[PDB]
Amino acid sequence: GVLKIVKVYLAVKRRIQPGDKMAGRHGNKGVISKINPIEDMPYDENGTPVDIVLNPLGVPSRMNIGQILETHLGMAAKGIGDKINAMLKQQQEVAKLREFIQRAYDLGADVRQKVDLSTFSDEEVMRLAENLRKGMPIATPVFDGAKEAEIKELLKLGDLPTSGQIRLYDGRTGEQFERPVTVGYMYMLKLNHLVDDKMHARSTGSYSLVTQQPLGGKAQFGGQRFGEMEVWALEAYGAAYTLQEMLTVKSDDVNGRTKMYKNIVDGNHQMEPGMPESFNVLLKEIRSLGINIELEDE
Amino acid sequence: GQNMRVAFMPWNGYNFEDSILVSERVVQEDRFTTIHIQELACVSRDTKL
Amino acid sequence: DKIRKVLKIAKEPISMETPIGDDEDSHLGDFIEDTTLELPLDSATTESLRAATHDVLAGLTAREAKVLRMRFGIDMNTDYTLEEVGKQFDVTRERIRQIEAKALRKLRHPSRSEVLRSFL
Amino acid sequence: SAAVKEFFGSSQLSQFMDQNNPLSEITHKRRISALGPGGLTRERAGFEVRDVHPTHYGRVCPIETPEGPNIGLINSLSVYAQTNEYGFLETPYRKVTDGVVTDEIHYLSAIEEGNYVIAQANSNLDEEGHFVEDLVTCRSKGESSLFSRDQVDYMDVSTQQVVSVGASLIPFLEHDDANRALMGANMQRQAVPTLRAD
Amino acid sequence: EFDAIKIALASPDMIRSWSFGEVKKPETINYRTFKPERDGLFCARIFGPVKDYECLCGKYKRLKHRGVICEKCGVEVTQTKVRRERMGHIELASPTAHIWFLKSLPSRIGLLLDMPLRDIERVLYFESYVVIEGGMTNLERQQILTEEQYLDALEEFGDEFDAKMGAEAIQALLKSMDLEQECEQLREELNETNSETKRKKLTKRIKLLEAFVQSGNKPEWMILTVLPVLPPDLRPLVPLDGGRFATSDLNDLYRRVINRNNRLKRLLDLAAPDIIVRNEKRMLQEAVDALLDNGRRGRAITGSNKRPLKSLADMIKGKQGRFRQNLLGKRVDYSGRSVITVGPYLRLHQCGLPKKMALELFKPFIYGKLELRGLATTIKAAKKMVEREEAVVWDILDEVIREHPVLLNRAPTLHRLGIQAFEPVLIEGKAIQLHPLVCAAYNADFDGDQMAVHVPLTLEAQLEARALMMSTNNILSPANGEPIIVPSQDVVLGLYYMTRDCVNAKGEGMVLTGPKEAERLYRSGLASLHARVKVRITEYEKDANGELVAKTSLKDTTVGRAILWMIVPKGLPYSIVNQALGKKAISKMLNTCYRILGLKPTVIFADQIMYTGFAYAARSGASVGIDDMVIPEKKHEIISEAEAEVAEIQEQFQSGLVTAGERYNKVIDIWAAANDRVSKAMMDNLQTETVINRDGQEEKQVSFNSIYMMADSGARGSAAQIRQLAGMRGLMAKPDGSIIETPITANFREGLNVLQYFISTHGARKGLADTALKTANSGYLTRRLVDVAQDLVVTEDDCGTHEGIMMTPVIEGGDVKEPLRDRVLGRVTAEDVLKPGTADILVPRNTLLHEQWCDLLEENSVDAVKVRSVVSCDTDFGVCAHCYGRDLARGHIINKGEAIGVIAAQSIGEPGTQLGLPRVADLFEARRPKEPAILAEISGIVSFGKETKGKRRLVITPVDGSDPYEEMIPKWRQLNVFEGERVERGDVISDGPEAPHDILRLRGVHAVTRYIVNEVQDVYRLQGVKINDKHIEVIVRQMLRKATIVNAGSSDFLEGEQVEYSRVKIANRELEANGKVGATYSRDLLGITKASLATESFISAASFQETTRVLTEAAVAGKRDELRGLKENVIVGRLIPAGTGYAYHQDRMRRRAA
Amino acid sequence: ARVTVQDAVEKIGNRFDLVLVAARRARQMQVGGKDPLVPEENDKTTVIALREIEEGLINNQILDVRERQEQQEQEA
DNA sequence: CCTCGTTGCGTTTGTTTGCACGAACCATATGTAAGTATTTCCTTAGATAACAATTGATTGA
DNA sequence: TCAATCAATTGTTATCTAAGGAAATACTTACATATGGTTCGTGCAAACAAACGCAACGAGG
Ligand SMILES: [Mg+2]
Ligand SMILES: [Zn+2]
Ligand SMILES: [Zn+2]
Repeated sequence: GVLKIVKVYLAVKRRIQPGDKMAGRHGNKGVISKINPIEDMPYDENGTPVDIVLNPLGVPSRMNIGQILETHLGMAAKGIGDKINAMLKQQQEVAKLREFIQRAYDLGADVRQKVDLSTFSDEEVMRLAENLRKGMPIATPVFDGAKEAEIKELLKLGDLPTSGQIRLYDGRTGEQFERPVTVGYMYMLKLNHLVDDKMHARSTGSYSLVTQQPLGGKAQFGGQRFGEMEVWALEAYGAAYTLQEMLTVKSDDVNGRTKMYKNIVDGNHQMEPGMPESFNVLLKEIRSLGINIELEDE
Repeated sequence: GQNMRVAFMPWNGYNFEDSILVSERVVQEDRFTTIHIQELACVSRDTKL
Repeated sequence: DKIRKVLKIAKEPISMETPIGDDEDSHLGDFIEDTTLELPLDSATTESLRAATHDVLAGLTAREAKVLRMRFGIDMNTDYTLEEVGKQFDVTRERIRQIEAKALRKLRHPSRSEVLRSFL
Repeated sequence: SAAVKEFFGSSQLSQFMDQNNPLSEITHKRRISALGPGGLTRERAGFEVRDVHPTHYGRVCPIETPEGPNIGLINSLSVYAQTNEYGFLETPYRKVTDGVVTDEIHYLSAIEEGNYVIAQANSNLDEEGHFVEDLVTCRSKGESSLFSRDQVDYMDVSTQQVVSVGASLIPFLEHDDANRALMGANMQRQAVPTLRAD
Repeated sequence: EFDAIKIALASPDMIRSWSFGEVKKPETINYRTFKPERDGLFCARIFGPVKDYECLCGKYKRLKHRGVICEKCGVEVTQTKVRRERMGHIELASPTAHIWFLKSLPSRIGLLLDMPLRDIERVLYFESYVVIEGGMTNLERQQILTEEQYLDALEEFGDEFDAKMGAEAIQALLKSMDLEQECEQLREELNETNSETKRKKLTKRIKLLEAFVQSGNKPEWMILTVLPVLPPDLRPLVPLDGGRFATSDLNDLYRRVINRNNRLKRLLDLAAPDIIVRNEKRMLQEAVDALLDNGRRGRAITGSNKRPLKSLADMIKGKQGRFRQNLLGKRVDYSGRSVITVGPYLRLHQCGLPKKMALELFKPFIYGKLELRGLATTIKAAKKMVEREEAVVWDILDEVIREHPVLLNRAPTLHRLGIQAFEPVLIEGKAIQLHPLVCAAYNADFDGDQMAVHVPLTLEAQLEARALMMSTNNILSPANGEPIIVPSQDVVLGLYYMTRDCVNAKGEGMVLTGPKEAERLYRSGLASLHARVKVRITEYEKDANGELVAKTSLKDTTVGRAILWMIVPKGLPYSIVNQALGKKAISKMLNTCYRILGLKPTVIFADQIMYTGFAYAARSGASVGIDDMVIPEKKHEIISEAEAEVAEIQEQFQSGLVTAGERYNKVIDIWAAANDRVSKAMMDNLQTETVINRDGQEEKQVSFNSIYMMADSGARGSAAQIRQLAGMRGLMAKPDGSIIETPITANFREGLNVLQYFISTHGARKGLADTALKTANSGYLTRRLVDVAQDLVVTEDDCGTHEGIMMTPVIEGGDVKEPLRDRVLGRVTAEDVLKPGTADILVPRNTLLHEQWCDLLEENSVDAVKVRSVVSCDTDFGVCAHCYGRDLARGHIINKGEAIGVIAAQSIGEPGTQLGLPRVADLFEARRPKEPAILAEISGIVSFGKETKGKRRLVITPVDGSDPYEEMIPKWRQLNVFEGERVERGDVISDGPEAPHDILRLRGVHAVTRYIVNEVQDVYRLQGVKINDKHIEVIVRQMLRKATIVNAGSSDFLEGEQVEYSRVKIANRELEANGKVGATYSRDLLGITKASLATESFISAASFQETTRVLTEAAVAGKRDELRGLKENVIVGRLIPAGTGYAYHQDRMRRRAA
Repeated sequence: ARVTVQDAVEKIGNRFDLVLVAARRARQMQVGGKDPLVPEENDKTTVIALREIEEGLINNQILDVRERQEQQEQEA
């Protein structure tokens, strides 16, 4: 039967916004709430703002300390890169870059990894340094990771404090935050829970076939299920007109909802509730068994 | 993902329960931007009319 | 062409209680809308169009307005024919035709049907 | 043709491939499920089948599993786990002679694992195969204890072998509560590729 | 319009009266031109037209011809909506039993005829004959033959013999019986018989016969000779895209019935052999059963796929049936949903609504404003503007929502506060912003949660949202009276940080002129936020009414507390800010503000507290680093010492002194001791170790460690988590229960090795699975509780009863578990409360004990106070406001109309996930314990009789009264009392848990309610939850809703009839007008499931639990459901009789009783 | 402007009759049959009705008295 | 006031629509098979608890 | 020496709330005849459609 199919491929670009879910690798979820101007962010003595601000109250209750460790080491890693970055902005030498990078790969404790820069040609060392100017990647195996003392030593190799905390200033006021704060680099992920795909609204639309009620969610432009527990909440309040309109004119009364739409159009916020169609369906279904169910005092 | 310079501090309730406060530089650098190709088909059939 | 018709012949209808991949509470009948329903905007537009036709036909001479209300079934029974309108106006059929043409021309005037063309 | 297509297209154990990630793809491909035609049902599985077992060690990940209606029923294969000819999961171990940890790898199945005492991957060696400590921590039958250097038959091939691929991408996992590590693995299965991979 | 709903059996004449024609063919659609077929399941002549006012054939396509029936096709011309109302019928060629009335268990057909269901099924499936008044000579009426016996008696008897087969025989039996004579004979049997099993059988049979003969029902109607057919639009055959069709299973079941009925008609036309006709009748019976229920017949018939067809009964019952999926809850227009962000700038009464969401949700309002303000000539033009989002559409949208509240709802609505109304503020985004102070009420976090927004449309709905549901009206819990908008974590941290004092702080000692001077000093950097300074401060006290006397004094405080003092309202003491201000302090301060000043100052104070706490937590720079988790230096020593003890005890076990289990227990004990020592050392090292000096040698002050300050202020974390971070994380128990003898010694600051992490996952997954499988049964309990108490409303102002309950402090083991203040706060005294010395009337009889009276009672040390309770109220159909009390959501007495049963159910149920819970389920189900207590049935002297295998017969003899009551007590039950003693009523004879039934029967209603409340409150208190006893007493009153007539006397009741207690109360009230009463009852106690299922309304009882049983009972009995309930009115879409509709309902009664 | 209804609830009580009387009065204003009794502050008729209740200018007794007198004067 | 341009009405000529009517071409419904031929499968898994009814054994009279 | 009362077995009913995911596919009677409905082109009268001619009217001169 189908005569001809045309498929069009669209390419969207979703940037970022409040409502998008971010996450680290340590079970630390989070929804973006505000996107801040660069001059409102906390900044350190060098005037470099922090990209993200995370609540510290999230960490203690849920014992995911790895993130904190990941932050410290993260800072340390970036620190090494920063140093390399400087040594690349001024054309220092091959020897100095080779020496610093080699020193950065040794780092104390007896690690099974050996990197000898002597076999790296000058051209290769420069390529390595250029790949390390954004930061020094670090491997921390699952249960054989980096000990805290090694993290402090790497923090010392760069000129960062070994406490893992620096003093930050308020961009709004320029005043120094008391009680130095923990800043570092954390691997944040953008999860596939974009608020673009989750926001949904509806005034009126298509209605279900047997029961004259709205349809499912956001693919049929359907409404929100005001289930039984929501009805209980309305009952516990005194909200009887809210409840009645919710289950008669907003859902099921076929004649009621058109009258309500018209009445709202001319600014008469009153309803003629009527009998929901689903109760009529139930009456016809019980009567379709050999049971006579009728309304008294017609 | 992306490795981001994060600070751990309260900052005015904008990260209250698990909310996250993000700088505008993060948006400017388009480092959490994604591409979302999608199909849309128009099928012409043989109807009775 | 008969081959295509025989192949098009509808297969067994799908049960409306068919679970969707989730298989929990999504059934096929949950995705099917009532196609023979009047959207509230359409019904309100119909009411407003009735009112607009009333308020526009009001601004017509008595016999022209009556002729136009008769020729179309405007708030009355089945539409009348020109011969019937003559049977009621006791005038020639072509006279009623000319009258209705002139009435439609007058209704075509700007500042007299801008809302009516907004109804298009 | 109908039977084959019914299996490959419309069956519980054949599903749309999670493709929003390399890790999501790889962790879907090596996914174990107790459901489907011939297994349990999420509605009436029972807690005992969902629970972690001491035989899961090195064969089925303890944390990479979905939290929700089917938890402990969608386990994921560990990094080094294999399958017998008969279909039972086996995990590698390095053979231990009198006191030397040899580099020959034997894949032990669950029922064979009990009959030997297996040293931990977090055990030391004095540059020649001998354990530094005379008492080493092992697990013989479900439980673990201390055993003499000249008592162990096997040692863990690596300290990564208890986790799945996704769980083994979490730095400082040992510092994270098991609930939050479960959450972290599940979440990093859902990361969207950004414009430039850093 | 309609007052009640009547349900009864359906006669063939009635089913034909509903019908608009006979469905004669199984055809549906013509497969080429898909119009309906002439006499099929989709028929235009029978069921109506398929297009509006358009005749099927095509000779009539105008509204003008409405009201005529065509001639070329005979199709009426009308609306298509009539397709949803017109029913057909099928004339069965063989009677078929209704499956519900044959397979009800008990079978109504079987019980009515006194025939076992086995025999009836044997006759129905043409396996055996049944005599039908077949002569009173050799074979009795109810006797059943077989093929052998029937053939034997055939030649032996030609006439005066009637033995038929199948459902026609059952119908003949049901029609030949006369109900009155059978009832008379069974009454004679009942009155001249002594056996409880046969007595009960006779009572059940009589009740069926009487409820049948009283109603218009005729037994033969239980055999279906005419089958109704559902309207086609309720079993649609619609087209799917691509030439496919979606059809309902009812079409297939109906087609099977029609096919088999037509084949039976054909066979009877051909005079086919009895075997073929019998097989066809069996098939027709099976088809009708499948259509009605598709169960109760061994095997359900499946469709084209291998899935059973959904039957007529399956579309009403269950979690997915009409009642629960479409009548009690619904999908709703004018609704949206989105992710929630925080938006900490908001005031408590407003929420951030996305502009696009608001534009879609308020579309009709925008169209109306566009038309009214002249910006659009017609509605279509306004739609085009709103689609184009022209600049003025946003101005109209701002005008529309200026004071239009919207309801925000989070997915699991565990209690009332799960839906709250807010004023929308339009935000340029896509995520709803939620005030931080309502998250606790919503149980909402900002890690990906979503919320649904609903628009109230009518003026009444808008005013209800403003005056009932507004977030500003809901600041106290409705379960307890405690505030529910308390600041949670960041606010608590900020206030705690700003209020606590240092020892040597910049600006210490200087004297200030007021809070403004303190703020200027701090903000200018000259003084530290918490520097011990003196400051002139002006408190306001409201000793008497209205007047706020001012008291100025030099307080010794900090700079931070002085700064915070500007937030506080007037009539509050300064001492509230002269502490460290943890989470508990802030909640108590908000409660004090509410109880002194009122609601508006409290809302303003809460907003200001949130703003200040956020600001100062930001300024604090509180962070978390690895150094902030300090490990005790003694941890290594402690673990070494514990390991040495373990080795020593292991050797002792190896010495043959102690069994392995005892050694394991000793190891567990020593490891627990070591864990406690490590935790204590950690807390000492982390709480107050910070040492500094103030112009001197040194001092000591509480630590400013960030983790410690988070735990101590109550912001996040607890000693358990802190010890898991720094000290060892204790011993792990494998999900079986055994504690792993080797405990995890590593904390999380240091890593866990692989073995320890495996052990930890053992319990992590157990917890996750348990919480995933817990909320299901808690939700089921809440559903049962709501269903039992849905029809309870505060209907009166004062019943006038004097009976109450004595509230005393709960003491167990010499300590108070809950004082009297928290038990008697907000309850009306039942009887005058005197001082212990009887000196004078301390508090009048019917005063509502607010916190002032409670303070007086505390001062004068009154141990027991008799207060009114819902369970002892005298109101019929409801309870007065003076027996309920305080309406814990507000401070004032409960209003008239409040649905207190729903509130009680939700308050009891929403904490059920914190729970254990099965104990509460057992208590509310009133389950009898497995090995109960043998209590003393009567008072008297106890003695023993026969003691043989028929276990010991114990006899208790009153002083004067008769003693025929003897108990058959087992010997393996240890008697508490000796053989030759005397026992009081309701005493304990054996030992065991006391069944609630026996407590009610022997001790009383107050005894059973006290038992239930105390036990369930013990569960909740153990788990840390706080619930008022009003709610548990409401549930208990609903459990005590029935009574059995021990002696009818001169009342119109039977003996064993379990009547509704209110009916018998009104009867005993009325019969006091006469002299004769003779009406005495025993109160029953049913579980919530049993009490709610046995209720007057058949709709409310069919709506939640088994629907087939309830509907069949209500059909055979002919029940008439006057709505008079929340569920009943919710189903029929009317104003519930609870809240703002209560008045309306009362008015209806005003017009009905005339 | 409107944040809380505690003075209107005080003046009428029962927290439910306030809703009904305010709805009656707000509908009176909304339909072109009545005018506000308090200075309109850009409020909606619901808030205007609540503000009239707080002032004491509107009660269920005042409303029915005014309805009755309007009926009586309709005779003219 | 007379006279000339605009409109009401009927007339003549010309065109599309609504019914009814064969005609023919395919769609449907129905009938007729004469080596013999003779009782069906197939499906499905690891719940759990509670409550009555029914059926069967034990015991009081 | 029968039957009222325990006791084990059978059958019925119950198990949180929302949002996403789209469903699939074995399982073949044929040739002839009567009839009848549907599609299609036609004719006839009815119903519109164009364009004038005449007379009355009412504004202009
Ligand atoms: Mg969450
Ligand atoms: Zn017709
Ligand atoms: Zn009372």
